[PDB]
Amino acid sequence: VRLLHLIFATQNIYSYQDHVPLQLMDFAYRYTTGTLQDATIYSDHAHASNAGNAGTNAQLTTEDIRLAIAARTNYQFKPVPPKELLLELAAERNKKPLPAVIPTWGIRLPPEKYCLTGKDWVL
Amino acid sequence: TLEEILEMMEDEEFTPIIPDAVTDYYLAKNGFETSDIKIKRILALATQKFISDIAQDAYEYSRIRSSSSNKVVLTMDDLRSALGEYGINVKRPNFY
Amino acid sequence: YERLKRDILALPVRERRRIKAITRESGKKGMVNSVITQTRQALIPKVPVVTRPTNVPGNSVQWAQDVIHGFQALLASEIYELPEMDNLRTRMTGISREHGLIGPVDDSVIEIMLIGLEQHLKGIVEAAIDIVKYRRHTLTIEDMYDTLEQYPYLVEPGGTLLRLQSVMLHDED
Amino acid sequence: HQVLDGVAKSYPLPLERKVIMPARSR
Amino acid sequence: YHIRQQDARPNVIKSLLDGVGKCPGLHLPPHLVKYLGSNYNAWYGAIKLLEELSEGQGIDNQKISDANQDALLEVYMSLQEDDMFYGTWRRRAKYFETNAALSYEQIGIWDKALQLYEAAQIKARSGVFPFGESEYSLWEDHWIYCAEKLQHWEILTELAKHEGFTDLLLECGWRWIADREPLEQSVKTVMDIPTPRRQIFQTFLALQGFSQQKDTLQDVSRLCDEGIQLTLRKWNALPQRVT
Amino acid sequence: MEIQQMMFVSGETNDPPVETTSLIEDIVRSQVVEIVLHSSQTALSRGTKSIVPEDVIFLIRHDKAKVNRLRTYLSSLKRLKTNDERTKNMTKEEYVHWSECRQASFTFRKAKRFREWCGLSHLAESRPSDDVIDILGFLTFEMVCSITEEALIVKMLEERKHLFDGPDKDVRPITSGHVLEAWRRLQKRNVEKKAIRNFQGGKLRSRVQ
Amino acid sequence: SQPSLKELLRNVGADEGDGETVIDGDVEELLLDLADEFVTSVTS
Amino acid sequence: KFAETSEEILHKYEKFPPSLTFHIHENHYRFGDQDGVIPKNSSVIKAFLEYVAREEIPPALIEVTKDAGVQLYEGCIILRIYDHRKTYTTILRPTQLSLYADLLYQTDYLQVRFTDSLSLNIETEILTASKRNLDLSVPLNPHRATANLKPEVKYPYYDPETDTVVHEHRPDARGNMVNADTVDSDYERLMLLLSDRFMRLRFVEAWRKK
Repeated sequence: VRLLHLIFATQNIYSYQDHVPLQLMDFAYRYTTGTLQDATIYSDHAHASNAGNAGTNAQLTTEDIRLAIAARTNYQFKPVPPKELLLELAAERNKKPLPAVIPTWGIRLPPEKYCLTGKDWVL
Repeated sequence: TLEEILEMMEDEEFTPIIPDAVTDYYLAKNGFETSDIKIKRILALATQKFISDIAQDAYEYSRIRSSSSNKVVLTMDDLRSALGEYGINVKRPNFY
Repeated sequence: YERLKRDILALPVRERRRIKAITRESGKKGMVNSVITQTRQALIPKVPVVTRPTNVPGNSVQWAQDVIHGFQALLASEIYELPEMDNLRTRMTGISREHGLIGPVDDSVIEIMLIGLEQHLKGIVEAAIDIVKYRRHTLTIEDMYDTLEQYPYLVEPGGTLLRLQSVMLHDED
Repeated sequence: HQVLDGVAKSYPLPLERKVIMPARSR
Repeated sequence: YHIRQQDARPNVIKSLLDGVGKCPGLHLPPHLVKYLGSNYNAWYGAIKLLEELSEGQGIDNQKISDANQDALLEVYMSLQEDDMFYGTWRRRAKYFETNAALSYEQIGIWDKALQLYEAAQIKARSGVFPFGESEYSLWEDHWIYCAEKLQHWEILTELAKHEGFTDLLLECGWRWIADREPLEQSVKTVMDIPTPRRQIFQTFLALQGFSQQKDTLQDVSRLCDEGIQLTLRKWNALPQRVT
Repeated sequence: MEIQQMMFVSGETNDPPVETTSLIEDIVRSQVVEIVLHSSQTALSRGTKSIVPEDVIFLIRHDKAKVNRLRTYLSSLKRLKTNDERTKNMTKEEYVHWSECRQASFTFRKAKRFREWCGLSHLAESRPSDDVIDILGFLTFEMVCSITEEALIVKMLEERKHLFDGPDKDVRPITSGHVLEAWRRLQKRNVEKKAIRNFQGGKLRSRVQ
Repeated sequence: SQPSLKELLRNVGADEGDGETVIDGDVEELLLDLADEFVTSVTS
Repeated sequence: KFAETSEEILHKYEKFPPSLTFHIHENHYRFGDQDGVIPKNSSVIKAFLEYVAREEIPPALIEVTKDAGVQLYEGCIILRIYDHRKTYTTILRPTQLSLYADLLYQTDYLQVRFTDSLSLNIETEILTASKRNLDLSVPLNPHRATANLKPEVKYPYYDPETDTVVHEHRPDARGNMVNADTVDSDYERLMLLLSDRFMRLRFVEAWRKK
């Protein structure tokens, strides 16, 4: 799609390979199918389905779509930078002292039985 | 048992369809070197078997499609169904 | 290419629709897209206080004493056992009022939730047991990190995995 | 012509974002 | 057995609790004795047990001795003897400002009684003295007992606006045609678990709705009929001799 | 679920209260409605409204096929032999009761109420046959027998003068938690050969048995 | 009213019979935290 | 006149009370004008004391401390502890989480037209530099950025018998050893069945004022 090239133009990336637009459009189709599918399930849920209790009539307001998307981003879609979590977590790590030692001009390795000894693997 | 299975991989009587060179490349990619030949043939074998399983899934799901009791083509519906029945995810292609 | 691209886009009749999308959308009171306000507004407790233009039914006034009580519980991971009903109920009321609902949880929710929980954890530990031994052993942290490297679809990311990669301490310390 | 370049300033948005915030920290 | 539904003449609980007190050596828990004696009958079969534990020997535990005294002091309050109520408290209480205010209150001058309660709590509140869990249910409840004996009904209006319970329904109610709609729904939040007091609020607003024609007559006859039968059940739970 | 309680007795064990039987009733109903959902969807994707046996046997598509074929035609193994050999016995009509459960399945005659109690609003333009009703009877019976096996397994894995009022004829084996653990166990996810997409994120899938 | 820890230990004593005794301070805390996160997300 | 030091902040910045005084008498915990008291509740004050045995202000003081004090009360704090077995004081400082909290409570007003990610970012480029005009940017020569003095080493050698040898540090934990730490009056409990065991002074001291 030419409009996908137009959207590429926003990020200064005019060097595509022409498989990307097919692929990303396929992707968005898949994604929105799933989205407005489970939103339709939730529109059914407000319409109180089981093995025969009532009908199924579709409106699909925006709230249902919002629900169907928040569930997806519950386990996907790299969220806002979780800075505070990382700050406190890293303060918990950044708490116990350095070793304050001298291996005296070499490399200090972990002890063997934590080192690997990359021999030819064998039974 | 198990020990027969590495009695057998060594000699030419059982040499997986996947050539030794290609599996060596894919061992190396994902980071494994060893101067044994058994293990590489073995991962070859397991992969051969897994693809055979999706093969039979495709065969039967094609056999259901019409006339239970211009040649055969393993299309996107057959694949959509078998890959789905696995854990392989949804294939929702499109046009326009 | 850019000029020719825009000309070809005008070749389609959607040049008019393209010409109209110049404004700033979200014609609402707002949809902020920043980070810090998302965080803060997703950190303080909320309060479901209600209007009353003509009549707002419910027959049970909204309170935020419940939210404070919910955030004050001796939640799990301090204690050594999965929470018994009462703790979980006290925590839920807090969350329901804090999201903007009203009415008391009805004592069947807690039990189905415990059920799903213990099912979850049995799955996880079965995975780790499938790691360590093929067919007298004793299990460690590293095996669980291994199996949460293999199978991460089990746990939802966030909060704990980052915390998991900040507890792997070395032997002497 | 350039009118469409000047117009193409959409600034799209999502609907909802997640915020990684556990129970313990807050 | 649901309500262990005897609730009849010399029944099982009365004959079991009065058989315990005739044998020394067993010492049934005091808030169970208070519950069994009040709910079924045999009030005086319960004071035989809650005085046997208090006097005589000591039980060699402060937390069994203080839970006995609280179980005793709401038996005396239920049977409305105050002279044994106010004499068990000041035998027990530890401050000086509450041994003064309890004794200015069973005499009956309620102006020097309330001053010695607000001067009792400021002996606390970062005071060094520990003051107990009970003796703090005496300060904050007999400040509001004397402040409603003295008829200060505008001060404890704004007090009961904040907590919110039957004390708001009692003082703001009687001290109903124009403010009926806030009063009616606030009754029905507390009209469950009914008592002989709460039916008088339910009946009276059904009577001043009949005055404005909002409520029909017949309903006040049914509301007075099913309310008297609850007043009957509280009379039958009391001892035989009229005190 | 009187038939299920009889079927539960047929497997091995006795004395379920109403709780476990109503729960098992819900279980079987859910399994079966899911089966018919999938089979109807597949047929209509082939382009036919009538529900058929070829789809449904392939819907199971597993060692689940040999036993089902035998049931239609009429209309490891050492253990199932050894346990039955241990059972061999008589009196108070010992072998007699065994037969009851075999010929009291929903497919025996009561096909109508079995059709109606489960979902039937689906496929309003068509209506399936009684052959599939018998089939479902087979599947429901096998599901009840399996569930009971796992419940007993987990139960076992957990490990003065008489006052004459205790009858010494009452036992309490089976309850909600046992069946729940068993039905977790049976949802062994897939053989795990169907969840090999090991390193990723996200998941969803339905399952049977 | 009514006359008034063995939940996890029962969640794990019934998984295996060859010991496999987990350790607190390293493993158990992880699991409790996971459970907490699960309940919070679900009820939200 | 650089003053971004640790011990000097306590030595010089002294003899004035913008502080928060603590109070201890071996059973309760208190600070400031507190009507209430805190007992040994390890859910809270041990989280505090963990930080205060170090020199970090916890992240959470800031917003209440800000809305309370309009000035002469911030930048850092010192805490006034005094026992009843003396008086003692010791200093606490930021951690970059306190600083990020100093940006949060600024977000409860003007959430729109505020260019949060821009303005509240660039704010730190000025603040962080301004807090710290004492950095130690001074090199020193290794054996690696000059010549003629490259040293010798003898750990990564080649024995004639054995293949090669390396340097690998030394724990005390062996194999098949103990893994880690452990997995962690009923007469009175029977004698206390059905026991189930200053706000009304606050609402009357206002009316006695009126």
